Amino acid sequence: FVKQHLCGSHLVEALYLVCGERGFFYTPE
Amino acid sequence: FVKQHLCGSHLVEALYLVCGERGFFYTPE
Amino acid sequence: FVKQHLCGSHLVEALYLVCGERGFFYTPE
Amino acid sequence: FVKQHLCGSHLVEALYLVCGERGFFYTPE
Amino acid sequence: FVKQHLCGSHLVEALYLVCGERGFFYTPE
Amino acid sequence: FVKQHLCGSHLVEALYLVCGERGFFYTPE
Amino acid sequence: GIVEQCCTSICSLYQLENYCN
Amino acid sequence: GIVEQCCTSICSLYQLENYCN
Amino acid sequence: GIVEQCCTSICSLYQLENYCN
Amino acid sequence: GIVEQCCTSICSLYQLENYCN
Amino acid sequence: GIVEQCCTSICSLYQLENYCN
Amino acid sequence: GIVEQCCTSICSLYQLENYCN
Ligand SMILES: [Zn+2]
Ligand SMILES: [Zn+2]
Repeated sequence: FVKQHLCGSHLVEALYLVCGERGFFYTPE
Repeated sequence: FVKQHLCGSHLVEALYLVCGERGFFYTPE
Repeated sequence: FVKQHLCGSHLVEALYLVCGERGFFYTPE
Repeated sequence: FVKQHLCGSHLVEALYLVCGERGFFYTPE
Repeated sequence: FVKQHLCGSHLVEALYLVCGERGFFYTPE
Repeated sequence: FVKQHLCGSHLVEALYLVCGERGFFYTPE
Repeated sequence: GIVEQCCTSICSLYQLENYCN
Repeated sequence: GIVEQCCTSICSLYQLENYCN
Repeated sequence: GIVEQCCTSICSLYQLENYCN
Repeated sequence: GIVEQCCTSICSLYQLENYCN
Repeated sequence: GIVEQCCTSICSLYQLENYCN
Repeated sequence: GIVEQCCTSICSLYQLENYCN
């Protein structure tokens, strides 16, 4: 798995891919 | 606004557009 | 609703979210 | 190009890739 | 990670998140 | 068809649009 | 919950605001 | 129109060009 | 224009409603 | 192949790694 | 935070798992 | 390469066809 810059909408899309039905929290502060 | 029909990653996109960098919780039941 | 920078494809995706079946015009000039 | 099957926000994405910053009209009937 | 159900452009998005700028092959059969 | 900057995920989404079931190679080096 | 509702039914952007941090 | 066609049938990128500004 | 209002500056969904038909 | 599998069935991110360059 | 870890620096999918429920 | 042609410079869909199988 590559390490890359994941920002904004792309970052929450990646959280969706990895977490799916588990859900996630996006709390950038 | 128009009502929404949002499945899968499209809901996450919509949460990002509503909340942004405030952050949000994606919480399937 | 947060105010945020919405550009390019992300901006027309947001127009789709808000406008839907009403349609929209994207005319950046 | 290949023919397209494009529903919902996917059509908007395709219009942006065809038109870009020229702008475009998303006009459901 | 969660298992994936990925159709159309969503698979391409997932390949980009797995591979990134390493590159990848999208190869329907 | 407009000429525009297509980068990262947006570039592979455009490759999907144009190539579809033919498949494609994304090999940025 | 909201995730189910938005997919099986319809939902509002106003409802989505309740999920911000 | 085009929006319907692309979803219920198939459509061409050539058709989409008629919708640019 | 919309780019100035929403991309270079910032906007929320209410301003975007201005560009609906 | 993978493209079909991920859509008709389910697939793993581990499988997707075999498609990187 | 997640922005520092993944957006300004770089991360892969294993670090993203930290933000799943 | 494709990055030079399409991301740092500009391209349209005809150049992208070069990377189809
Ligand atoms: Zn983007
Ligand atoms: Zn989709």
